[PDB]
Amino acid sequence: GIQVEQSPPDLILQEGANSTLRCNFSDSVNNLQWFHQNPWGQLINLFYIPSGTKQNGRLSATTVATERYSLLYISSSQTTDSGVYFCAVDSATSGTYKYIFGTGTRLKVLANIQNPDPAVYQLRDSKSSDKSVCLFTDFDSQTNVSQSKDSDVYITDKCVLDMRSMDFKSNSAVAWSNKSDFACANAFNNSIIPEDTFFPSP
Amino acid sequence: TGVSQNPRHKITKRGQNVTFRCDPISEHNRLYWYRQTLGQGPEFLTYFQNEAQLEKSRLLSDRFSAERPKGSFSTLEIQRTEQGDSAMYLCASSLGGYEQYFGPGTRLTVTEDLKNVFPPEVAVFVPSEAEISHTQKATLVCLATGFYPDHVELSWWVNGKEVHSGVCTDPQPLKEQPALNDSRYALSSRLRVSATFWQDPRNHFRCQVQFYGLSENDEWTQDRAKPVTQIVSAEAWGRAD
Repeated sequence: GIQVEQSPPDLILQEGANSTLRCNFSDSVNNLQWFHQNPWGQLINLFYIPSGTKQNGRLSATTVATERYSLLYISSSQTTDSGVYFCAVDSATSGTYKYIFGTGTRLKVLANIQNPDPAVYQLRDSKSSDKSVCLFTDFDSQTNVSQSKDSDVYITDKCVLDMRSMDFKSNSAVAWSNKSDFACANAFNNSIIPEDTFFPSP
Repeated sequence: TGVSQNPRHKITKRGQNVTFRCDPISEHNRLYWYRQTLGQGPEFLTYFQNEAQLEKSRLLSDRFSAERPKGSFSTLEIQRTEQGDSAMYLCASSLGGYEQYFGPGTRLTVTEDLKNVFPPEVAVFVPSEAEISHTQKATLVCLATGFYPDHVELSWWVNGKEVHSGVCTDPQPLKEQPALNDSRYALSSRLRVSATFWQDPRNHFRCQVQFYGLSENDEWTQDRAKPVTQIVSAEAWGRAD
């Protein structure tokens, strides 16, 4: 009987932006919780909030029981906020208080890159000179890295690292292959990358 | 949270029984089990008030058997496991029916055959001279390949100390053969340091991959080494060359 509708299903934010996530539910509830499931799939509780308001650092929430909705407010978003946010409610028509979870809002927070320097580099294995990977790095956070159409070429998604002491962040993705034919000039061909991406000669 | 679960990871062959355990917060009267499959919200399995099982999902069969014999810890047994049972199994407790506190989960992979289980091969790739020249920074890449199941934890160690600054790891492993059942997996991570730090022969860099595999009491009749839980590492020393 009880249904839960979350909106928006997908959210893309630039680091520092605020946003509001919404959970609509179909009938009176006794219990409501908001959770964060990080990219690793770990489920953490943010708020128990069947009614009223709650504050927790950059996150806050409000549930308007009479209008059957809850809002989760994210202030000054950080890259670590990325993941899936779930709302769960029970029914006021059982007494068991099992939770029914929404289908979630998927949040991607894009790092602020001060001065992108998109480039593709070749890196050799520490042990042997035979093996290498191609590293696409220092691209701006809006860049999308595509999978290869070649089944013997493996390309990872992008991730951001933070060199905390230098006040510096950078994005990267890796491509590799078992093929002796494999070239870094060709590796990320399925991706749409900046026209001024640096491809060193040596 | 105060809620414990064991084991954190479990690999099993299809057609067998497996048992997981939850130890809820002391004094909590209510206990819940949920299942969460890849890229989805948790789904309710069963509920106890004290020792009594008072709600169970209709979607699930007799082969799921939960107990809470002393109104404290609970076990969830899945009989006759199938590959579709691969999921995170989450336990939660509440004092008396209000806020639910969740445990850290048991991640179950059900495989077709234990001969599909392999630990990772791990390699470190050393920084590009061109990167060093262009950016004054140096990125090391760790690549863990050929492992199954996907139950791994990667960490970086600089001079014998775990580092978090300057690191990022793929949030999910990729499939090496995505149209193949029980495909093995690959995972990459980057560690970025200053060029000066990499160029120093006194500095040591290690990528560590903890693999969760077969247990001591798992049978193993294959010719190759038993793919038990183990750490596999790769490492490099800095150098000015």
